[PDB]
Amino acid sequence: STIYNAVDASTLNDRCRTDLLDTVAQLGRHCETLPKKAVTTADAPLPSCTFNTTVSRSQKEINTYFKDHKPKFHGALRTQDCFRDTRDITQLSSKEKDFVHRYAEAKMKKSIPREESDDVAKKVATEAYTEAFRKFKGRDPTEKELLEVERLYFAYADDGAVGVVQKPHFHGPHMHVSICNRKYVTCPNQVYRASLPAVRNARSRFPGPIPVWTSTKNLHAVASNDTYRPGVHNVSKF
Amino acid sequence: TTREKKRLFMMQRAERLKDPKMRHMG
Amino acid sequence: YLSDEPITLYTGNPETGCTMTVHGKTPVEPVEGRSRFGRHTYFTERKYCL
Amino acid sequence: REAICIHIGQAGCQVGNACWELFCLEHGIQPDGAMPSDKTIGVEDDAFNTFFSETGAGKHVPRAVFLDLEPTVVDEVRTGTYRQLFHPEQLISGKEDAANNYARGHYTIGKEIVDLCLDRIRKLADNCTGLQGFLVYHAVGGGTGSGLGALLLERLSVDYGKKSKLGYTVYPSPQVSTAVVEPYNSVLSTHSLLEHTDVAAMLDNEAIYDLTRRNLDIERPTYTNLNRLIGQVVSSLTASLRFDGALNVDLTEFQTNLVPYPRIHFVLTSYAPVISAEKAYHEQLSVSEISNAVFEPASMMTKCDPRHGKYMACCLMYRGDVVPKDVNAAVATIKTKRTIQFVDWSPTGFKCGINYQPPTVVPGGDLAKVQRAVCMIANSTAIAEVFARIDHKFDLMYSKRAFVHWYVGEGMEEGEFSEAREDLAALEKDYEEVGAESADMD
Amino acid sequence: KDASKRKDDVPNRYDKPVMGVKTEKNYVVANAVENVLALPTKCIPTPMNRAVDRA
Amino acid sequence: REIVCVQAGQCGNQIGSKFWEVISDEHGVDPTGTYQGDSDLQLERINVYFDEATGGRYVPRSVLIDLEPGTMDSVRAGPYGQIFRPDNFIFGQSGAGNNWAKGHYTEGAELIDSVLDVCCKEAESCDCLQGFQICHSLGGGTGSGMGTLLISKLREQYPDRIMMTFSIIPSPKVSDTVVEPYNTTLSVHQLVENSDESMCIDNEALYDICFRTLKLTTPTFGDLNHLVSAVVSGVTCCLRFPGQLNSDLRKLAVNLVPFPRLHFFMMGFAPLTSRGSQQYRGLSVPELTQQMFDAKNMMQAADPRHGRYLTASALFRGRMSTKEVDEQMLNVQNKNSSYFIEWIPNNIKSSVCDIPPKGLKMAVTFIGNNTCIQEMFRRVGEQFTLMFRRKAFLHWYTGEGMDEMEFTEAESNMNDLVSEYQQYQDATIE
Amino acid sequence: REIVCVQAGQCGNQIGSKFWEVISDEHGVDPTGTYQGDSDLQLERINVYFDEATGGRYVPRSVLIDLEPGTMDSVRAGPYGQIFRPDNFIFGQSGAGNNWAKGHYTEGAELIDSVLDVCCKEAESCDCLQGFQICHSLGGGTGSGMGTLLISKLREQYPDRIMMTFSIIPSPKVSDTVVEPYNTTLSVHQLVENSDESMCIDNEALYDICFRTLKLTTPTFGDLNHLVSAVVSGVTCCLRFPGQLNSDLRKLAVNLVPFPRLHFFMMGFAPLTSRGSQQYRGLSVPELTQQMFDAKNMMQAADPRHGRYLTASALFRGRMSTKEVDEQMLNVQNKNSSYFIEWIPNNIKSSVCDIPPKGLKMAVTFIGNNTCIQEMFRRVGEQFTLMFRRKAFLHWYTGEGMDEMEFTEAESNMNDLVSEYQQYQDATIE
Ligand SMILES: Nc1nc2c(ncn2[C@@H]2O[C@H](COP(=O)(O)OP(=O)(O)OP(=O)(O)O)[C@@H](O)[C@H]2O)c(=O)[nH]1
Ligand SMILES: Nc1nc2c(ncn2[C@@H]2O[C@H](COP(=O)(O)OP(=O)(O)O)[C@@H](O)[C@H]2O)c(=O)[nH]1
Ligand SMILES: Nc1nc2c(ncn2[C@@H]2O[C@H](COP(=O)(O)OP(=O)(O)O)[C@@H](O)[C@H]2O)c(=O)[nH]1
Ligand SMILES: [Mg+2]
Repeated sequence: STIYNAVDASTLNDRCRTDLLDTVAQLGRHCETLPKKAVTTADAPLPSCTFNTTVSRSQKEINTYFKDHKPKFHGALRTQDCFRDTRDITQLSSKEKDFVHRYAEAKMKKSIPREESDDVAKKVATEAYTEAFRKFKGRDPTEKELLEVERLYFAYADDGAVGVVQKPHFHGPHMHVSICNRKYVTCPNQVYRASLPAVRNARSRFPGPIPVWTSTKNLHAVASNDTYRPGVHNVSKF
Repeated sequence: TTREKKRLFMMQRAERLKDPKMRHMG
Repeated sequence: YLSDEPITLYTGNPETGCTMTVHGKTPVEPVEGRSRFGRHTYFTERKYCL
Repeated sequence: REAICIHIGQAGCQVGNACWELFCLEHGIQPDGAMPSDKTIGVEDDAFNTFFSETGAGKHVPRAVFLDLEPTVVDEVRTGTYRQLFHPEQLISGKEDAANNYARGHYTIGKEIVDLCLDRIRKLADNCTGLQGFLVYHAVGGGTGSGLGALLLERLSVDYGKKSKLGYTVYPSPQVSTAVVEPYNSVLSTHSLLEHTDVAAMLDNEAIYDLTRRNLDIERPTYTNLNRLIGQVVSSLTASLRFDGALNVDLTEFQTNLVPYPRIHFVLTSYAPVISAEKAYHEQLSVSEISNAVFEPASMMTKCDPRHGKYMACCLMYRGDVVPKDVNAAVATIKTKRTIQFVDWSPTGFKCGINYQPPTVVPGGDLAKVQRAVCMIANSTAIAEVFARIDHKFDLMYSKRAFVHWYVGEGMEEGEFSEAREDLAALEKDYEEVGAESADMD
Repeated sequence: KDASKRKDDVPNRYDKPVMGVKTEKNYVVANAVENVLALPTKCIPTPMNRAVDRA
Repeated sequence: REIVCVQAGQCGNQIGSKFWEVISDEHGVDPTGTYQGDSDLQLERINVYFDEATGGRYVPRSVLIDLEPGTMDSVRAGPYGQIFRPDNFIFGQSGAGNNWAKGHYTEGAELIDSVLDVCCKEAESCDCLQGFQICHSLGGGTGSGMGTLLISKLREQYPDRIMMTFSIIPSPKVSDTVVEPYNTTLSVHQLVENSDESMCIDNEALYDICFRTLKLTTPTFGDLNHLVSAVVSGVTCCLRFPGQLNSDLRKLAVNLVPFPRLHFFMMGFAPLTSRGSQQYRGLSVPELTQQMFDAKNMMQAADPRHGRYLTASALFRGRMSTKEVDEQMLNVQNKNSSYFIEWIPNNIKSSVCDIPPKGLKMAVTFIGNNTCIQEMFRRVGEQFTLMFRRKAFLHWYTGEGMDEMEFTEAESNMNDLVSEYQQYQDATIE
Repeated sequence: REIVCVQAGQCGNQIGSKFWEVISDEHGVDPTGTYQGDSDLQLERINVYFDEATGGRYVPRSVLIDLEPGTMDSVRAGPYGQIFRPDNFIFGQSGAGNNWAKGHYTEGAELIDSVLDVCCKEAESCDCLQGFQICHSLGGGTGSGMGTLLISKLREQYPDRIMMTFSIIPSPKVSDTVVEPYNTTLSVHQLVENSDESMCIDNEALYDICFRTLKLTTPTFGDLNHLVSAVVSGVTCCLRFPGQLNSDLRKLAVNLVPFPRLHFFMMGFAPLTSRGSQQYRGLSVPELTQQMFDAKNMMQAADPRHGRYLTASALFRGRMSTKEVDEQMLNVQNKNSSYFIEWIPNNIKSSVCDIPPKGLKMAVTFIGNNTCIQEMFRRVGEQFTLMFRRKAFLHWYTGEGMDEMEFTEAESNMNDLVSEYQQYQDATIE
């Protein structure tokens, strides 16, 4: 029985019937809007012996809705940073670039000038580092001592000062332990953007001592340890 | 009786398969 | 000489009973004529299980 | 937790008889394949599993195939004492021999027999759950051993891939000889052994004859003595899988510690307390004395002198009553000697293993009974000298094409001689180059 | 005829990798400057916002 | 408040046999039907699953249906088989042939009227009727076709009650039959329209439960059916015994389903541990809750870690403090907060019942509504698309009479179900 | 304040077996797990290392991991092996092959999720968690690779707790394996970033302890692991018994580590003396103080006479006066001023605990932070440079997949650690 018949045969008043039917219609429309997978269709050049038949076989046959509310709270804590926004995780870190440059210099047995960049974050960090160095020692830092800017992670304080994060935290969820235990998705000690790491499927292996895993190409084929390891490459975000 | 014979056969099968070695290569 | 078990540190002294306790040993079959140093793997590999 | 043995031709089957005699007597399987066990589930061992599987009737059967082109030796196995031990399918025999021709084995005759062997090996590998390598026994001097051994190693290397293949090989002795055409077959064999083996142990009968005359008191030795020595060595190397010990050594640890570069895989083997009963009365057998013994060239089972080269790695297997502190003191004393030299790029030259099971005594044997033993396998540049004597004999015969018409008529291009001889020249140069001290900026 | 090549050739005695890489720095001064610029952190829970402060 | 159970096909009949063993044990009913129990608490709700016939005996309100009588003779031969009313066994004379169209259209319509007559006779006898409970496999032939036919007819006749199904669906890894994707797709199409709440079980997940958690040496289908019978009998426990915070199937549905298509749930049961290990760890509410959310203890191949929980429910059995239940469920909600849908402020319902399952002092059953169920349907749809593009076996179904348009409709409906789950699974920072 | 133990590889599992023997003896726990002690002081802190299982039993909060099960059957077969929870044994099938890359990348990633699941199971059960304690060798294969992998994961998940390692490093004199330098170099690179405090032991130093001090005729690896288990159980004694001046792992770290990379420490345990000599000398605070600083009693090959002490700590167990402790530490500090780094005005922390180990009147454990540890790493780097210049065994690691640049990273990081220690050694006030 369809929903329309049940609604028309029910004991509700007219207004509730209209509200229920409109809700169902809006849900259907929003379902239509969504990204989807295309419905499969049979191929055109399909061979013979698929439309043919057999005498015995022939004898056998009988023939908008979801409004968005983002409430804001006065005096909420800052949860973003410019230095954090500039960096990305898929690329090489600054320390890795420094090692690559040092490796090239050692291989070529001569000093190689470093590339000059017009990033404002580098300029701000260098100014803060020069001020700190001048406070600690009367001299200004040299070019060799200014290479320390690449090896450090920088951030803004709440009042606008520039500092260095001594001990960065994991960009995924982690623990801060006190009189009580708590999970923080984001914390000011993090250097990169917060993200949820991918995990391996728990039911990847066969239910037994035999060495059978699920294939990396599709969701149904199987594989074993012949010439490759299928258990190490089953990590996925979803 | 059919029920008695079926129960007896099932019981003897359970007695046989209790040993893993016999289940494997008896 | 073909059947006697040689006297070892790991078998201990047979005529006094002293035996040092060392790592690397496994449970022993009590059948006659079998070496006590044969490997035992029932705890970690339940044979013929499925 | 298991290894499969492949025996090829006459030497390989005869050495197999001694090996399986020893492994049966050491584990306790009777000649008909029976072994009593415990009646309560959970109180039982597994050490046999490396070499035997049991049937549902309780017979034991071994993880081996015997391959030959002539019937006589396999029929001798079929009619002997161990008739009931082997499965009859495992004993495979052809109609006629490869007549000392590598070409006949490789192209004409082994090509017919090879698919049955591969089907049997597949049937074995399906009845395993932790296979960790193949052991192969053959001689490179004869026709079927060289040709079919090479063809089978090539096919195994394609089908099984990464699985390890360790060979024990009887190479042609430097002046004792049995057939005229030995150099051609050994040269053509070594190319395949070069490509398709992970570690290769080299043996010469002349060294084991010298060892049985000098250390043992045997005036008239025969092949059964040599085969019993080989069986003892193999039992020592595989004991680490089968019995409790202080420092175990898995077969992958051998390859990791012993092989510096992927072509440099030919190793020397020696065994320490080879001694007669009379000597046992007058000789102490401490750890350091047998460790000193394993370094004498009189102890080696291949006719090469390691003082003419440099060691790259040594693997020392101790079984019996040994304490790690005594092994350490012995190795430090060896390291102190100036007649023992390691390449300067290999400072930490040694691998040790310690197993509690002492070596077994065989009823007809000639070795004394001893409470402890040590066995060594080592990689050294001196082996390059061993190949040169075979290559000189090849050049002597090939200068006049002395026998080549047999090989060309039976299906082989003349070009294969020059290719193989150039490959052995390059292998000699590799062992010369790897062994050269230090370097320079210019 | 088999013509496969499974094992790579051995290296020359003169072929050497890049090695002995060292960074040069004054660790005392660098550590002092890093300690000067360090930002404070706390493991206690952040003060919670009241329900009335909603916009 | 009376439940009527329906068991269809071989898998359904076997699970039903194990379920009625467990239920007869909990209420102390002898296999002759005589009450032999030892507390009044057993009698006061016996009506929920048993009807009373005269002079003591009780008979269970269940209909047995199958297309070939082999299973019925097996259940009659089982240890509790005598309890069942003879008139309640309905069977045909030829098998489903593993074909959905055969099970649904030709042999289905011949028998279905006698099944509806028996179900109506059983329903109208209750003083107040609670929902129906149905066990069947989706990969089979008579299970899928006649189960979904009967579900549609009962939903037409009793639209105000609850319709609940437990369903087993074919593994991609451990299948018994080649034509499984067609039968699965058509059955999921029928269920998403017809069902009120549907639970899905993979035999692979029960095997992994048995092998990893229970360390069984030689498992059999009886063990698998015991795990299923344990969860099914646990869900109804608050219906039929006293407790500090009562719960009901309708109350579960109201708290679990945010929108009417999103009614497919995961199941788990916490106190599972091998006889050798049990001496090393005592049972406690933190331990049950931790196992309860551990994916090792969940009965489907899809993993929760790839999705997010919209809602969940936990039913506790045993004598325990309410403070520990409340604070544990709060702690689990706080500690795994990224896996919970953020536009619902608290996702978990709790319930507490005084009377545990026999031989355990305490137990909990877990019902979870998680978007990772989309991975199972996608996998079945993939195998269908491989088979359908090539017309791999369609002539059987077309010879029975099916339009290919039925196949395209069922594919489209499942694809829309997958899309609806997929939008809610992933975060949207904007 | 609960500690979680991790035992990795053959060396780690054996040392762990001896440690849990020592701890079970000190708290009077029978090998069946039953409490049989004779004072409430034993019972009142049993929670620190044991969890309580039902009806009497106690279970030890430890995870055992290894790549080949050979060791696990041996530990289960040992005299105390039964106490361990069966589910806490994690093992693979194929060996580490003495290869760091294999242990880290191929079988490491296969097992690591199950070890993290067990570690999380153990950590989340504590009411308040103190640091982790890990025993492993750096020269091995699964010990080095999986130990440093697990350390990295636990350091990601618990960055505010303490991370403690006990580590065995290859002797320059008596190696058991050829490829020791690679595994050691890569592991020290991982440790210097990840660890908060790391203790290093040379087997050569334990042999010299046994032969010269204890005059043992036939020492075995059990004796070396007994010495290590003694110090390990000694460091935590003030956590779990009363005393006149309490101390804690965090308080040790705060007083010992001036800068976060300088966290590598020397170990000693004082009351060691042969059975023939024992009739000749009574225990007293001067005797313990003289032995604790004697280089004969220190568990590393580097000797203090080539370096300087930045900081040191002494924990005393027994009923003794505080005046003698204070005056001994003052006299040694005033009399020995050249062996102490001069820009710190007082280098020694003392602590006093009331409860000695059973059958000893008094004991002290000594932890020292001395720059002479740089000599060990330089020596390991020498053996590495000898092997690496010639690419001696590199194809195994490259076949697993490593880029040669990893080796240059590990060399650079070890060289920087040696440079930082050398620079702080030669610093001056000016
Ligand atoms: N040590 C040892 N050497 C043997 C043994 N049998 C044969 N040899 C040696 O191996 C070489 C002969 O190789 P064979 O095994 O006879 O050659 P084949 O495999 O039979 O090849 P075909 O003659 O073509 O059948 C000679 O150098 C023999 O001295 C043996 O039992 N022990
Ligand atoms: N868990 C469980 N699965 C079963 C049982 N019997 C059959 N199956 C599974 O169900 C599928 C076969 O479906 P089936 O019940 O035969 O369909 P039917 O012929 O319509 O009843 C296969 O995957 C079987 O493994 C059972 O008793 N328990
Ligand atoms: N002190 C001590 N050292 C050990 C013990 N067992 C092994 N070793 C040493 O550790 C090194 C071998 O490492 P191993 O533990 O086997 O590495 P793994 O294979 O990764 O577990 C060698 O130097 C051994 O001497 C032990 O019980 N105590
Ligand atoms: Mg022959």
